[PDB]
Amino acid sequence: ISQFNYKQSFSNPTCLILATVPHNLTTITKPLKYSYINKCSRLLSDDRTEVPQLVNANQYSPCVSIVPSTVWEDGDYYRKQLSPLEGGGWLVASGSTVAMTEQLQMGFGITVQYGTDTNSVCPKLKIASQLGNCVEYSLYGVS
Amino acid sequence: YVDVGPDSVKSACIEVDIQQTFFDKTWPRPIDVSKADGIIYPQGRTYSNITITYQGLFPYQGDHGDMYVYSAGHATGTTPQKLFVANYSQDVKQFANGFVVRIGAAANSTGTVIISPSTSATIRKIYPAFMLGSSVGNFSDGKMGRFFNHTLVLLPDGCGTLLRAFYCILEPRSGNHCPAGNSYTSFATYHTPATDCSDGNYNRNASLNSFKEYFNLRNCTFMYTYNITEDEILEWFGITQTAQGVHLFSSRYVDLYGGNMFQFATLPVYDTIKYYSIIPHSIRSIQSDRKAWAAFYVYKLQPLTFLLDFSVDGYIRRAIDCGFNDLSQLHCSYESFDVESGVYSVSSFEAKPSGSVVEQVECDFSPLLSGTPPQVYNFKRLVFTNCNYNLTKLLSLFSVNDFTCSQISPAAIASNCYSSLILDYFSYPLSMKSDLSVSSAGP
Amino acid sequence: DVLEQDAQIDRLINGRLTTLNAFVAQQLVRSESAALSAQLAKDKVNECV
Amino acid sequence: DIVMTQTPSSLSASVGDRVTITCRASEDITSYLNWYQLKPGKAPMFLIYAASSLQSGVPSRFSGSGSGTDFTLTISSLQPEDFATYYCQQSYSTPPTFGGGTKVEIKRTVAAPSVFIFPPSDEQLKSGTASVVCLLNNFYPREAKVQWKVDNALQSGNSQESVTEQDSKDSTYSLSSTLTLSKADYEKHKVYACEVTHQGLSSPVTKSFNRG
Amino acid sequence: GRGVFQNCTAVGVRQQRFVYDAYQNLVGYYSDDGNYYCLRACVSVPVSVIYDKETKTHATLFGSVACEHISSTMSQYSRSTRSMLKPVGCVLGLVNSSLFVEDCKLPLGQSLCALPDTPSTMRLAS
Amino acid sequence: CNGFQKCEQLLREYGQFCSKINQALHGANLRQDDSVRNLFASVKSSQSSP
Amino acid sequence: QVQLVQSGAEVKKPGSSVKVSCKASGGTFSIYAISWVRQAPGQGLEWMGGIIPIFGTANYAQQFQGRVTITADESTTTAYMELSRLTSEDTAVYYCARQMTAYDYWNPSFDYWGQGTLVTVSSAWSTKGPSVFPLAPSSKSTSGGTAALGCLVKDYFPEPVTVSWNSGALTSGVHTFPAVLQSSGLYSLSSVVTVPSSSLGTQTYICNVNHKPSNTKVDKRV
Repeated sequence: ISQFNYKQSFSNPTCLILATVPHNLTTITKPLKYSYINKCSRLLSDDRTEVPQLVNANQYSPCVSIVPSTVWEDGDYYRKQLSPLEGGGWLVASGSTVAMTEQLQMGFGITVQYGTDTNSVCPKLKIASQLGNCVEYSLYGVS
Repeated sequence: YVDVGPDSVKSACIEVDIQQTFFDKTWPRPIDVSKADGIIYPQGRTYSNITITYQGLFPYQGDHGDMYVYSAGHATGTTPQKLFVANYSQDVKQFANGFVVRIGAAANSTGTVIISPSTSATIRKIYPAFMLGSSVGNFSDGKMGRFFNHTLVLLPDGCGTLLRAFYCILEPRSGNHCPAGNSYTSFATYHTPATDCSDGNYNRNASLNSFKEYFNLRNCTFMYTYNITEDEILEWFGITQTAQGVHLFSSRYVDLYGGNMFQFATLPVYDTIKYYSIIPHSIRSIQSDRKAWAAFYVYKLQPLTFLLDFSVDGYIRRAIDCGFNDLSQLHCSYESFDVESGVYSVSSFEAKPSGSVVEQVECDFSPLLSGTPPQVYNFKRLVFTNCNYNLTKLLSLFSVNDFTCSQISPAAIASNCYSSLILDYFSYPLSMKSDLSVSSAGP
Repeated sequence: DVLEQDAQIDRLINGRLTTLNAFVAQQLVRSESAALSAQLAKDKVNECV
Repeated sequence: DIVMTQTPSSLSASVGDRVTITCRASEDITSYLNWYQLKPGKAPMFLIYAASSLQSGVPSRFSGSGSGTDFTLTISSLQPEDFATYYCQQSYSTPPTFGGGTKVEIKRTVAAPSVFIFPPSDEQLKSGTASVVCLLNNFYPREAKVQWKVDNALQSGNSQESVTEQDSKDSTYSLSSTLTLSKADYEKHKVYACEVTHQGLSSPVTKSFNRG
Repeated sequence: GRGVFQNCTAVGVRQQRFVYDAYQNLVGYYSDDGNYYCLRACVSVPVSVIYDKETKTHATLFGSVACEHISSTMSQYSRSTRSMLKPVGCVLGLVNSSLFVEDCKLPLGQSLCALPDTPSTMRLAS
Repeated sequence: CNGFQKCEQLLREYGQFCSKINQALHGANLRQDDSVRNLFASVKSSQSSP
Repeated sequence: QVQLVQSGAEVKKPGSSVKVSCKASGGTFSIYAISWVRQAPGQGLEWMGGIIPIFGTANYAQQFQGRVTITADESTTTAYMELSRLTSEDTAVYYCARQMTAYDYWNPSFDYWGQGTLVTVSSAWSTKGPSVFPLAPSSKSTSGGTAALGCLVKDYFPEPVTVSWNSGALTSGVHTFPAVLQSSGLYSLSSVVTVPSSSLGTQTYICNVNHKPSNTKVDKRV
């Protein structure tokens, strides 16, 4: 799953949260089975050798498009002939299926951008205003 | 997934003509860092007076780029009805990341309408249309430019006073002059001046009318509309495909005069788009009222380190591409636009490889796959020497439950050339597969 | 592999950086010593020669 | 794309006879039709531009009439120069489609065809290909049907039809039909005949030659 | 590894096909199986930027000798300014700057070599 | 840095350190040139018999 | 006045590019638009492309797009048409027709037309001397007073060819039949002459066939 599905960008702060809500998420539907891409590979036109393509960090793999949103069965293989612009050859995607748990479990990867200056994400809460020309800039995102 | 307008209805696509020779006359537009043309502008922080070097997606200096020009309709003298389009639909190209577009480079200038070279019409403001998509395939007719993958379409409306961004997959239409239909010359967009651009009236339905004839849009997960000032002068438009999604950058809002680019809007697309396709747009008009419009120029975006000069006004009027010149490399190093006269060492030339020379029976893996396998403690080791080995076939023969390579690349083991090959085979439990390691705390 | 290569290249470039930092420092010490020697040479030419 | 169809593929009229030609249009062509006169061995000549105005250097007898879907070309008096192919092309659309064409035939004289059959010479027999020539001469109607019966069996494909250009003195046509047979096929056959049915001819005449 | 082979005298026991010289770099002895051929390391030309701020004129310089073999805009040399490149008498290098050097000229100027002196008006003083 | 492009991108993060080292060496070479000029100037300016 | 001169008729093998040249004499070559239109039997006249020399931009029919290149040279005042991947369907007579209006390619009226150039495709076929087959005089051949005999030119390639009777002495009763394509692909034409049987006895009717490409002249008794 880290190698061919979701990989957090190391440069951004990385957080992984795994959580299950049994009754709170009534609106959320139950997927038939959890689906992940086991192996993603690209086949050369000669067919002498096939080279696997690892997923880029936080990216949608080209092989992902051939795979349906939910993999039909474990070990399923999806093959398409590549266009001449795509360089020819075939694209092979392998996916596995895990039976849905009684209570849905969802994994969350959170990266908080400390890059740009236009905006800020914080919690909520005259002291806080400009009557305090003494110490402490404490602004939207920079304290 | 809601649709603003009704689906198949009205009439089939108007007859269209491809005239590539008339198009692509070519007017040189090199992008210049010194005039700060096309500069992305660091979205992070801001600087006044201070000059700093920042690494970000940036266009290379001196890049002419790709020029696409829209043209008027066939304009039969009796009837303005009838349309013609360029081959930009079959001009799909692949961009690794990022997009830069220059619009209205020479607006309000003497020009000749593309449809009739003899006819001359003053250059007028116009807005580009594109349908970026990850995968490109041949059409049923066999013409290149059919996107199986989900696509985002940007379409100007009301003579470019409005812009529409919709994430809808295109679907071919059986009607003649349409993609599913046979004998269809090209796929593009059409506009009507009488209703869409009537004075005091702008039609949002103009985008729907183009969809009504050319193609049916499906799975419209995201639909967005942005107003356009359309004052007169035109600046730059930028699309960046970040991991989170596509980002829309509009130069006019932050500074109409400056030409600096800022991120006006954000659109969330999980899919990463690899191919960019331009949809030709043509407006039918009478020969007397034929309109000529400025060409829009497309530039590639590449990660580059750029020295940026920030004015007291806080707008970058000057930039340096460190990669472009040896003097530019010196300017980037010093971090100063001007350097005192001197002789300075710079990166040396490197030889280009030519006249390749290769120095190079069949290692047998049959004992490993034959007989009764040994227990893990009593491992069996096979040594291969003086033989050429193909490891790709071995990997195909046996599915690998766990693959871990230490101090070596998994791809490298198959093709690397070395003194000798060592192979081992033993029986391993799935439960103890986790326990097995090159080094482990477990005994 | 990309992960192994990133670590190996980063270690090599960091290790090379320390060696040139030592090299520039030694060159600066030698250049200062040469400048003092050049002043002595001027004096030798001015007086003995 | 607009398609233009000419109502008369061919017509026959004497000199001094009014000729009317009708052009049919799939789509409206208000006033965008061009008429071209083609005579074999020379370039086609412009006659009417827009189907409303006579081209300069073109005789007054040629006339342009009609609008939109229906257009008409009228010649007040037929002339020897007038007996040439006529084409109507739409100027409304970017790809122009020419008309099927109109052919004019002189009716000055009507002549019944003369039919003769000639056996192949010895060199044809030695070559291995034997051609029998059936000649039809002086037939005023252009339309004619020629069939070959050998041993009371019809022949097709091997038979070919070649016709001379109009004499223009009697307005008559001369046609030669050649039948080709392999030496084994030709030798076994004893009867070779060409049977022709002609509109001008009162009764179909068959010319038959016995082998040897 | 990049290598150039020229005829050389046979050296080494011949038990191993590789000869090294106190370093990971390889002498590449006997590159040809049939005959001994000494290998060579990658060969490159240095570039020096001669620039005058007021003149705003830039020049290209080479090390030791460039007149005998190297040529302007050579296909073999991959990196010049990392984008585009930028015919004179042989000296310390084949300067892109031309005009050439007069036998007698003012001594004071931008540092360069034993005889070449760099002025401003591109010029090559001696 | 190695000749490979991948090293050059990694070099960009540490590029400022490399630029400072190059500038320091450039200062040293210019100082050596100035010292050489001063030495020879002191020997010169004396009338010489042929 | 503008005079349009087409190139001499040429035969080009399939898969070989063919160039057809039309030369304009007098008038203004640059302002006028020259459009190439071809006549194919059973297909009629079809416009292929239209070009204006000063602009240098050539419109092309969608079906012919990517197969036809049209270039006009101001110095020679000549319009050149290039066709590739020639096929039996492609073979046609090409006419250079100049629009009376200088511009307006979309609405086209042609005041002047070229004489035309005919191009044919040859597959594994080469020019060779023609075989002439005379018609033997016989009772079947003789009809009443006049017996008609003709020499059939056969196995000839390139050029219409010239056939004369009695070395051109006999120009009366001669019938000329158009050359036709055999399975061999060599053109064959018939030249029957209607003459009295008594005249055939009194005068020897030799038939002369001249082949321009092979430069061979053959005279034989018919």
